[PDB]
Amino acid sequence: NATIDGRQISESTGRYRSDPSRR
Amino acid sequence: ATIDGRQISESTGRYRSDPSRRRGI
Amino acid sequence: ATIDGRQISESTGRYRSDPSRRRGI
Amino acid sequence: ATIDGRQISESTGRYRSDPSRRRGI
Amino acid sequence: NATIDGRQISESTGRYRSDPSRR
Amino acid sequence: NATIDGRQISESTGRYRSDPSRR
Amino acid sequence: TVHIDRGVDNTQWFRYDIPELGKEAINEVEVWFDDGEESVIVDDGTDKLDL
Amino acid sequence: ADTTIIDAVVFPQDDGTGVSNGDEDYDSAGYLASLARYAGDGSYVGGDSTGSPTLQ
Amino acid sequence: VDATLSRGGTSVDIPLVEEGGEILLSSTFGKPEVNVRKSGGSLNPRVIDSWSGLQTFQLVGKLYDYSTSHQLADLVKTASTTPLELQIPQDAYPDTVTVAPAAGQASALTLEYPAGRKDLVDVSLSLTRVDPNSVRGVGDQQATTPTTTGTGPVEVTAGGTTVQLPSSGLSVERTVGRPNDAVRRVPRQADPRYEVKAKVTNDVFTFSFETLDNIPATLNALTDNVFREQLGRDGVTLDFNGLLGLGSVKAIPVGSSPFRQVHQAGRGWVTVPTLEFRRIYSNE
Amino acid sequence: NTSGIVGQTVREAGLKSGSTLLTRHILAEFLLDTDQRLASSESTRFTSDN
Ligand SMILES: [Mg+2]
Repeated sequence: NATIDGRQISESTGRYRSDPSRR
Repeated sequence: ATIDGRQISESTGRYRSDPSRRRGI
Repeated sequence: ATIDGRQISESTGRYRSDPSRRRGI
Repeated sequence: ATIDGRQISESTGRYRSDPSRRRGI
Repeated sequence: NATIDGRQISESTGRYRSDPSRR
Repeated sequence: NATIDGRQISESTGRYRSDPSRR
Repeated sequence: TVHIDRGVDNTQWFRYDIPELGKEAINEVEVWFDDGEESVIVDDGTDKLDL
Repeated sequence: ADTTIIDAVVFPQDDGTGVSNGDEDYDSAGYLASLARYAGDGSYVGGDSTGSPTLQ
Repeated sequence: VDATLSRGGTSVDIPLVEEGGEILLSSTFGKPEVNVRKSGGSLNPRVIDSWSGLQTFQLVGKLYDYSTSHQLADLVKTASTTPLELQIPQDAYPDTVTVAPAAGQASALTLEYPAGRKDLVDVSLSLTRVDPNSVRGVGDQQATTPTTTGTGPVEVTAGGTTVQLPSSGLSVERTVGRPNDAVRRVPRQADPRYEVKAKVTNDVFTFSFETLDNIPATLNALTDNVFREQLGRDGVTLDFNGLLGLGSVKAIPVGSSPFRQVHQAGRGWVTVPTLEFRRIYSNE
Repeated sequence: NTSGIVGQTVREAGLKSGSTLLTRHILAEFLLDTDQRLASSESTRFTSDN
């Protein structure tokens, strides 16, 4: 999560990630 | 982390132009 | 975290020129 | 993380001017 | 903390963070 | 490791890290 | 001619960035006209005296 | 002025009419047949098949 | 025995009590603002110290009624330019220090209401020392916790359907913080400046329970109505119905893992390790 | 080449109704030289206290 002058430069790519295989 | 090129360029516009405003036009 | 200046400037060029293209040249 | 817009624009100016310097002016 | 050509691009916001409630 | 439009903006500095003193 | 009845209440904003922009501002313009044979000076006395 | 008719029924009703997500009507045959009895253009009181106004 | 936390008329005594050899107080001293050079032609770096230091207080204690617990939450969450004063019952500290809730944290106060315990609440506080005379701001926002005298189950209402949370193994955690307040460096003095902001706070309720009976019906009602629907600008009504003396708040589950259903080998029931709700806009 | 003002330094200006002064302004100094036209761009704005 990164900001320039309080505005977000992270792209709102609507991509999911979910918990890795436990091992 | 995926970075939005539109938001980087839009945010930094004020700072890219300032060196020239400092020198008139 | 070491950031490549050529990579940033070359990647953002599309977005830097777009406001100008919107306005003609 | 908070990024200084002056620092990005100041640091990258080098590379923003190179494409045009390659083409003359 | 991030750098382009050795110069820090992180803003020196003089802003404090301190440890969260333990839980 | 960071990307704009899927291209990496991280520099390929061939500088090594190796894990610190164990303590 | 049009007003947006909804407004922005104190609970309805969540980011702001309000400058006064003044880096381009000048106080005298001289215009050459008539094939360059005549001139007129436009004079913003306020800014000149304030500076 | 107020009076609840405790045994009255209304159809059809779902989320798109004003009711909550639990409170939708069931698709009973008698409801479909009674609704299919509509023929006018406004709000009106229905006829008994003698054509006599009901709800007298 | 008791540490006093106060703001004008409002005062809360937190018993600095815990079992055995647990940490009751941690005071961390720092210099966040020292510039130590990364390079230079020396073996050892040149340095410059020019700014206020940091002092962080972490208090662990126990509260003996729910009323005082809610008062503490309200005290911590409130935006006011009246100084927040901490009286520490130990001789290595001055009589009063002026404090902010932890400078950038979502979790300044944690309150735990664990299963099996009556009239005993776990308190974890994180506070930052600020200059008594440098508490700056405009707005007053009085935080209130809605309270009622009922006994009913914890109820979750979303889209016209109410779910009652199982009483069995039920634990509650409440997290409160003020991440939008600015604690800022000043030159030439020991302690930073506190910018009180009449802006968004952190307020989170976490639940843990075992689902023992009508298991599909209970879990499916929650997952269908809360998780598989779009809630819009509105959200979920979370009603305590008088448990812990609490009432009704508007909330939403936030993020990647706010709810988990856990199935263990050889058990005829479902564990919910976490159900997280963040309090959303309500307060006129 | 108006008589009273040609060759003089001008420092002030005012909107008038015959005798009566409606507005007054201080100008940056200038000499009105021979064969120079002098014109006004006098903005009067009507507004409120919000
Ligand atoms: Mg009905």
